[PDB]
Amino acid sequence: QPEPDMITIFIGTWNMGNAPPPKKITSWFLSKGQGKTRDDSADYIPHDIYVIGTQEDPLSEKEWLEILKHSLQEITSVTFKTVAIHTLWNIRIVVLAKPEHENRISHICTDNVKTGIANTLGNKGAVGVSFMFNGTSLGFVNSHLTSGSEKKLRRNQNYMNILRFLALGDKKLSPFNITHRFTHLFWFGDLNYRVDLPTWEAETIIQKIKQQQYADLLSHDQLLTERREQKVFLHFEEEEITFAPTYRFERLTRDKYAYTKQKATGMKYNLPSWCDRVLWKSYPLVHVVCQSYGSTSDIMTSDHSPVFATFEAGVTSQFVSKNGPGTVDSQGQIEFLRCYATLKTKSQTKFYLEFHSSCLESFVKSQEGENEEGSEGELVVKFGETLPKLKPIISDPEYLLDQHILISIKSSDSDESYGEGCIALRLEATETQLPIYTPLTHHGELTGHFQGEIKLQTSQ
Ligand SMILES: CC(=O)c1cccc(NC(=O)N2CCOCC2)c1
Repeated sequence: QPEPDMITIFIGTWNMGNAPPPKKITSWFLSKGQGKTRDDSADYIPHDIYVIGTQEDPLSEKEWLEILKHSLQEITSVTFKTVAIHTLWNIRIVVLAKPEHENRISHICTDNVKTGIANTLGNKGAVGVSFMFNGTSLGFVNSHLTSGSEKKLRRNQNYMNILRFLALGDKKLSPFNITHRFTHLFWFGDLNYRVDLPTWEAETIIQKIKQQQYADLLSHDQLLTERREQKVFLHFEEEEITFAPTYRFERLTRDKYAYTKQKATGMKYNLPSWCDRVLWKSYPLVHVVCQSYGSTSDIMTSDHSPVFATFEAGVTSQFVSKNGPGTVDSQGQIEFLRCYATLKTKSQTKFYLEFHSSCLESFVKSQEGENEEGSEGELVVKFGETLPKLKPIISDPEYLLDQHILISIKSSDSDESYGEGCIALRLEATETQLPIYTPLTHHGELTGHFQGEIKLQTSQ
């Protein structure tokens, strides 16, 4: 029975509004309703992994697991295995997989982050799950960010706290936050970003939604605008939104948006908004294709509609050779030529690099680089031809060309990372000098760039 080189992943996010779900929620797992929907001809084909994020979830873990498993069994005639479930307050993540994957899944991690301080600490935050699927690392984050149209900056702060403090994936990757630890990272939830238009335009907005004319609304969506200005979710992707705003509905219909200020809303307007989102970030040159992104039309217990997204995602096998794992394969090497980091820092310490990769027995520290002044104020750290030759565990090009090198640039004075990035080994050529490049981030904000050349030797 061969190992897969692709899987499909279902991501669901639903703010349940503290209400039990209706008896049938299968449309959610089938990607049926509005937006980019799944073809009917696929309805019986199970996804490999289903990741369900809820917010304002009033159910016990047991109650929700029973509904989810019975839903999937009805659709697919497959009894899914529970990979992980984790709850913070009323924020929950469930991971289910086909039974055939049980012995492909390992290193399961769960964590949560509570956002805010005092007043603002007690119901918002995130839960997450990570695991290995054969040779591929997968991370999943369900966040419920701060509400309210005038709190986009708070949401952005909530995002940075979650990606700094959520402890998922390989703890040996110590310089790297969750935005660098996984082959594929999916981040979803009630992100709570709003359509920033004047209150007086509420009925105009509703009109536009009835005509399925979303362009002049999406141009004011705070998540799209904040992302464009590099304030949040830097280097993440989102599929085009082609479904109506998923908030705020009158319960038990979808015919009405309930936007007017009420005591129950803290006297805040809730203009129709795309609160409920799925984003992702995958390592460079790894296959990831969104095959659905939409909302259900027939699940009406909440003031939010469920959102679905599905993905084709490239995966690799758990590779064994005669040599690695357990030794190096002298027929393999990774060399770096003419490399330099450009950093936004005003500081003047020496810097060194760390190279981390599951193709190495352990991480590699470089010598200190040579600091120069850039012509526009910048710090340029030159490594020239000084970087160590990296010794992969396996030389087979079928393995090595699918790997990635994480790079941290660290202060000699403090050993703190000033920037993290990732280089793909999916090169156009081996035994050939080729340009490489990554942006560098720290706490998910841009801090610089790393560029140079690579020369990869495989056994072929
Ligand atoms: C740089 C930047 O972030 C940017 C800039 C312009 C447009 C978009 N569009 C999206 O992000 N979309 C399309 C609509 O539905 C969600 C995803 C993004």
